Amino acid sequence: PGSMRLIIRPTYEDISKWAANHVAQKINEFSPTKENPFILGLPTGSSPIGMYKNLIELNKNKKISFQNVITFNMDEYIGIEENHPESYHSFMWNNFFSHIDIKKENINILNGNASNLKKECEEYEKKIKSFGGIMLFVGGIGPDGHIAFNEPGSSLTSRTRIKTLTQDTIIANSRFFEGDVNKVPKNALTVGIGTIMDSQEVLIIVNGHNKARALKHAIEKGVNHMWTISALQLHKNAIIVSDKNATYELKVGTVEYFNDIERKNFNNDL
Amino acid sequence: PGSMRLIIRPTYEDISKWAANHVAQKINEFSPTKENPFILGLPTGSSPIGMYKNLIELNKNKKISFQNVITFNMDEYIGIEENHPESYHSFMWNNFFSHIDIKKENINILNGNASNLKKECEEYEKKIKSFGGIMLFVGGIGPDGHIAFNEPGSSLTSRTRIKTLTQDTIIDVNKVPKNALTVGIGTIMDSQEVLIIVNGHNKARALKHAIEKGVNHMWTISALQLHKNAIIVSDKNATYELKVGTVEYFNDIERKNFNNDL
Amino acid sequence: PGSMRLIIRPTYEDISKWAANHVAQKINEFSPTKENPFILGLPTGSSPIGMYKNLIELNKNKKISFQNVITFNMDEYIGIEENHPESYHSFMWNNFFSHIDIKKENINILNGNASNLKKECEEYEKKIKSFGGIMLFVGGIGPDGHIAFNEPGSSLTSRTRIKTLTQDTIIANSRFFEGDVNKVPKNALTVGIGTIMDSQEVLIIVNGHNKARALKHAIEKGVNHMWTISALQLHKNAIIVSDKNATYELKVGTVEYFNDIERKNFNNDL
Amino acid sequence: PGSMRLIIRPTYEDISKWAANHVAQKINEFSPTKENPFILGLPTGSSPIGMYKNLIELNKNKKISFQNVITFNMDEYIGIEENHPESYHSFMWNNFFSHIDIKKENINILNGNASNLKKECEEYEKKIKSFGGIMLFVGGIGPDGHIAFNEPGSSLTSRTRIKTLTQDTIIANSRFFEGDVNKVPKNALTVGIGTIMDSQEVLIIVNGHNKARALKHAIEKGVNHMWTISALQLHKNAIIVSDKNATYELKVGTVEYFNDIERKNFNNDLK
Amino acid sequence: PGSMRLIIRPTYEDISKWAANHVAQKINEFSPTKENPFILGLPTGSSPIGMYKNLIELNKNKKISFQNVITFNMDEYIGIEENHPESYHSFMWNNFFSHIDIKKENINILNGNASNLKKECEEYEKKIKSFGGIMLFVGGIGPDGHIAFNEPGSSLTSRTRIKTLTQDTIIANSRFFEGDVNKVPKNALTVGIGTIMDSQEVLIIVNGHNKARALKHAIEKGVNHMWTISALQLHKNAIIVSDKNATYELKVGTVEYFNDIERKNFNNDLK
Amino acid sequence: PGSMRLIIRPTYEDISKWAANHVAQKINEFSPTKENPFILGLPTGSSPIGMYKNLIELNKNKKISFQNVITFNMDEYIGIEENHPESYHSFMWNNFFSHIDIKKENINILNGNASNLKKECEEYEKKIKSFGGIMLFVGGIGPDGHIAFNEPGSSLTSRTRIKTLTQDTIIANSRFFNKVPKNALTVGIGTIMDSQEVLIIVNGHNKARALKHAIEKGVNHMWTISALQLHKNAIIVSDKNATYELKVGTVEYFNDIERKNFNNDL
Repeated sequence: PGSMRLIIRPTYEDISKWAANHVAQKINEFSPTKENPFILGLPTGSSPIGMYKNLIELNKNKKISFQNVITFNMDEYIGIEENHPESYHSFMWNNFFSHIDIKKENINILNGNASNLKKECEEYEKKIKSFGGIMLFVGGIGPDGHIAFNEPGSSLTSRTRIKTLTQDTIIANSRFFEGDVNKVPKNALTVGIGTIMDSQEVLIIVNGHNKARALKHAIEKGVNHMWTISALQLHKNAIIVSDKNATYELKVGTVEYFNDIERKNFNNDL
Repeated sequence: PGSMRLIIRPTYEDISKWAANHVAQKINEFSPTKENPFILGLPTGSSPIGMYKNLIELNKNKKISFQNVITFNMDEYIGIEENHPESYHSFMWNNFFSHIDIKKENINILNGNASNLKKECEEYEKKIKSFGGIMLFVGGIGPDGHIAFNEPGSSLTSRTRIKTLTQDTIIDVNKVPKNALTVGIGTIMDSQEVLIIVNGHNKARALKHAIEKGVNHMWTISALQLHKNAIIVSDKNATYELKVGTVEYFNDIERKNFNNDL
Repeated sequence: PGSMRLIIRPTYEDISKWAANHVAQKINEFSPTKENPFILGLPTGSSPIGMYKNLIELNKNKKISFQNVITFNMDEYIGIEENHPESYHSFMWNNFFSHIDIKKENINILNGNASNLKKECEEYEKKIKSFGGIMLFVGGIGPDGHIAFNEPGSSLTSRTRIKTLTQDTIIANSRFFEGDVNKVPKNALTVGIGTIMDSQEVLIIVNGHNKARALKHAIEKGVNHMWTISALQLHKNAIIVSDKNATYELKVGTVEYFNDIERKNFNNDL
Repeated sequence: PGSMRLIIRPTYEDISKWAANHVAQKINEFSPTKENPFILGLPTGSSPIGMYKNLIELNKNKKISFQNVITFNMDEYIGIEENHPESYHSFMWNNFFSHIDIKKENINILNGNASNLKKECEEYEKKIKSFGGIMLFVGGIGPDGHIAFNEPGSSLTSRTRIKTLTQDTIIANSRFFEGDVNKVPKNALTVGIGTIMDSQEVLIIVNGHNKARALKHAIEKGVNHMWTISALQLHKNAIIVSDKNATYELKVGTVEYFNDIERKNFNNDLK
Repeated sequence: PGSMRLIIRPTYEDISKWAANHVAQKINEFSPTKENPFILGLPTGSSPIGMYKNLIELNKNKKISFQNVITFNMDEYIGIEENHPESYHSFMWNNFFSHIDIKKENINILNGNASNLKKECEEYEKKIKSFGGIMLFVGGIGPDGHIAFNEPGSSLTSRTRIKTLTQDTIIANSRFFEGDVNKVPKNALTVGIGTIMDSQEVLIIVNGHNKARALKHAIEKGVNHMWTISALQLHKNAIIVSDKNATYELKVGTVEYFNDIERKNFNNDLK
Repeated sequence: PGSMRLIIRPTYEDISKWAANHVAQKINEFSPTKENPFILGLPTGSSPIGMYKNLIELNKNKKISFQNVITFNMDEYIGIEENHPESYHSFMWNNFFSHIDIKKENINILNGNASNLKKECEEYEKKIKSFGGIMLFVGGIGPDGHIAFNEPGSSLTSRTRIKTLTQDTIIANSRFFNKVPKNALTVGIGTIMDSQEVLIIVNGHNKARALKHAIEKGVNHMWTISALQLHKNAIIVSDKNATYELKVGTVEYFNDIERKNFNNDL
């Protein structure tokens, strides 16, 4: 249309469908091959689950193939067995990779057990750039505007790196490790805001009242390292899909403005 | 001076004369030849009308020549007849290019009738570079802080592209063209120097976001905080939402700049 | 830890010590030689005085050597005699360089008496790059958020350049030219914001109630050319060290957030 | 429902009708007599014209009578001829009082031609109190949050007083004096913010994008003398009716919150 | 010390103890009699439970007596049976009144099953006034700054009245009614903001991160009807007791400022 | 004009002169006699010194007489000798009362050595009312918006009362001196706002942020001066430096009110 895009739909399910379709459409138009595959960045968390389910379905109905899609994931804990049910390796396999025609060797996830964690990070960044860069990175946001383990105060140009988890993250993630703060791994490897920003296109899925304040900071306020999602304002091709509830802190006029862009870009004759 | 400059003058006429003189000063100082021409970016709309009248008047009175000035315009509607009175081509010729010693071939305006619109955008960006960049781009802003078709939410580093008009810009209504070609915020930012003319009470809130508030994609003009050499010239009405201290601060810079012994 | 760090200590003496120890720590671990020297950016003003005093003592107790350290300063006045007691050449020699085992040909300060000032600036930028860039730039901020002569409205990507001084700077600096505003040199040469941002690591020292507002704009408010320190939000490796008094306009939760990062860092097992 | 209400509708026509019906309802439920009349405060300006037209039709169609309604207007200019079309006296007669079954002696308007203007104001306040206060005051707001001639900087507790008009108000109101800025009277008599707040109930009509910023400062921002409308936060029984356009600066959540109050209020199983 | 006070302690347990002690100290110093009773206003919700526990202990230990204490509670649901486990009548008996030496006839709770609900509210305000006003009113606040059922948009000078509950109140209280929003009574009677602020003294208990935004809007931001607690800024004798977690949105300087007020208050050579 | 006024003049000396003439103007227009005296409330601190010097000059030039002016001051320290050079009594005497034809018995200052301090505050309130109220109260503000001892967090409707000083006031007033009096008696914001009219003098860059909160921001107990938004008849007089945090449009708005108030034909 000519600007950052905000797509507002009523429910979590509707945004999940819009997103899955959008990912399918980008890959299908690209038409990957063994020689020129599609490079896809993916999130974990509750946010992308509906999208994952919809993509599995489209794949079953042969509306999309992952044979020539190469994936990079955002992050993984340091010092967790790949087979631990709460590892992000397991999250991805059980929620997505097991159910689609993806090639095991096309899957890239940070190795939180590497001997040299600093090199593992540098190598991930090299691998991404060896493929020409991520074509589409899909992500989600936290209530404080974080993406991945890029927590408030993360540099707006940060790269893949070691991350010690702050108290808020250990608390929030503690529910996956039997309510026990002592059982959440202390550290993680994570792509940076800069890494994500290097993508040719960025899609963010946001839902619920608890992300409303953050969506306000992403959209309407100035670029600010306390709300690292605000970095997206600098990206050339970014899209945020939000449910109605995550818009409660936006101004009426902002919603109308982005609603009209979608209507006008529908009837544009191009 | 080594910082942004905000030039405040009592009226629309004062800022028109000031901006005309600045363009005229920049071009004379550089002394353009057929071999080394001056590369100038230009706006449309009502804001620069005054400037254009003054520039015409200085061209009659032999204070400047446009013989070796290459110009680039920001935009054009897609599908409109080039010679349609409402086209950007027509705006430029009728209000400026018809009254000055400019050469037809040194004029660059986007062709919204190109067979491939994307390539037209690509070539336009390639053309600017083939001259080694705009030297001075002059612009205006909307009350929502937009610069031409780079509207709120435009990427604070976008390039020349097809832009679909928002219903607000559309308002007959079904006669207006649905799409435009436009340079990007990044295209403008590439310029060696950027001058923005702002006038009137309705631009005051935009000016405040441009100057005092943080870099924000809802106010396109705020991308200028990141440019190395930006000047804003504003009349008094457009300053009504600035702090007294901001005004005194930028006024002092002007006096100290005037008296720096350089 | 993988974010901006804010180190808060009770007094100006504590941060002075903290900063000296940090500088010493980075030089000692790099272990510079004649072929591989450490590149150090430095500030003037009263901010770093305590740090300089501590670095001097550490040098006397042989806990650090400046023999293979190359320094670049932020600024100098245009048209002041090098040996004038108020020049920044004199500031640096008298408060610091006179007192450490630094080699004189390793010291770089902008020459405000150079025939072609625009070229002096270009050359200073070229000299920094000839060494491969500044490895640690230490800076201080003004009550209005300025660093060095990058005053409000300095471009957030500014380079080394001629700068005309504003009244507030002339008035403030007039104390050192016997309270006469007219004895203050009118222009200076200064490194830009981008120049400081090019450094691998930036450390900012902040003290006192009259910097509280500026620290707030630096840490909590969006990137903004009126508060040029806010540009550090975009830096990959920035640390701010502050006394308690300069934190008064931050939120309680902000201080606790950055205090927790520090404690986690210490307890991450890395 | 025991809170402020904000009633949002698509257009100026919708809110005008809604406001007319609300007024009709309060009057009909009160059921006034000569001994016990209904006391109604009214504004001028363009905001209430729709409401006035609707109130005339309701009157013609026997759904409301004004026989026992006593009115007090907000303001009148000083030194304008009572019978000149540009006066608030004439505005009220031409747009409203001429077309309804009101009794002439029950109409109250500030006398901008009184010998002692200060005493005129004091008498106005006493006359309001003499009837037991205003039961419903209808007002509008300006783009800067002003009500009547209570311009930004007016005391949040102001009473009826002499008011010297600012250039901004003269420019705006010149639309009512053939665009001639020098035809606008320099001074006005006006009820105060306090006077308005003494009303049992207040109804405010707001429309258009150019009032959006004012509505935000009325609803979402703190009590502030630069936005005199914000004073209603202190009123016991305030209603604002707004078209959609005037809501553009409110948070989505604010609209959703007041919409839900209307929904809950109607479905609350009470009388 | 002549200003609002903000007492910051580490935990909920500390503030509960501080609040209980402060109530006992006020009642003991007044030293009430049958002829001259202490008039005490009280909240429900989880906030005051700590305080209630402490007061019961103090009472058993004869460190405070409720024999000549008249109480008024904030609110009660409409159309709930007094015996219902989740009524406020029961909350108060079960968590407080059953365990102390209070006289049953000295206990005043709004009657949500009254035939004329308006008269009930009116009679509640009259009764408060018949005793010369509330001497100390204790309250808490919600995450949106509400107090009692004085939800956002409630008038800053509101009195006792029927309140239709909004979506977020219904959702938050659904946890006490089988997690089913359709079981939560739709309406309540509630004292107003004006009713609370009529008290000689107001003591507010705040705890937890989820109250941090509201406390900031209470302490630092302008008087604003969307954060009804901010009205305390106009009260002459207001105290807030907060745990450390509820202070996360306040400025470092605000916390230091009120902490210093407490040290200087303690060390002032007056009592 | 029927709104608050903001009078802006270039310098401290200009606003002191403006404030002095405004006080002489209100007094002279009232034309006080012993039977109907003029009731005046007054400030201390550095702010009004200029105004006090100008009113002394006006008094010697026979342009005003204080014979039938009853004054009330805002505060006084608890447990200081009135004769102490740093007491509020001594400040007023030495900076104003000694130099003008005021009657000694027409002068009111809180007695910080009263045996019952609370009764002293109540009695001060009663005395103000006994005269039928203050007709004009002159005040100043601090950088944090405080009005004398009515400091951040004071009730926007506070009355005369005992006030315990903060560390900042004990520190800032240790130059004028641990031997600082820890408490003071002070009139309240509510007390000041009972006046028929209030004039506030604001000077210097360090009060610019306070002036912004007074005028453009909502009523807020952290900025005591904002309470004036509720007063029926408030005037602020300010030099240019203290307007630095106001919007251009606010300055031009109030300047136009000052122009229209001159040219109104009333």
